[PDB]
Amino acid sequence: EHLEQEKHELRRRFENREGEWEGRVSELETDVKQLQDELERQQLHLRE
Amino acid sequence: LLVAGLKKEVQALIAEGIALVWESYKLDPYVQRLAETVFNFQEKVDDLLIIEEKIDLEVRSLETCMYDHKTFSEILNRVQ
Repeated sequence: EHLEQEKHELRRRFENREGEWEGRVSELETDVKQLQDELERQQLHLRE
Repeated sequence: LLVAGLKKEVQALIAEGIALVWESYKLDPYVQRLAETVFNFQEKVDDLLIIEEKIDLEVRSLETCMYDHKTFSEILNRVQ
């Protein structure tokens, strides 16, 4: 029973940190996308 | 009395769950276990209510049925 409880808590912390990793990856990709948009805008301003 | 055996089984599984906790993953087999046992307890209880009312009607008929052996014996055949 103690092994079973430990296994369940490991699955739980596993999934929680996995969701955290997905959120971090999505936020960094959002930063990359926004900053690329700003680079496009600045190049357009350069040509203007 | 007839459902006495079946009802205790639910109390046993209830007694089992009273020790379990959400931290164990034994909750989910237990959830499966309790539903099956409670499901059986509902069905068999429903069966007896149908049967027991029939027996209640049949024994009631003995009060008002005709006083001949065949009329009685036919009623005692249904209850048997």
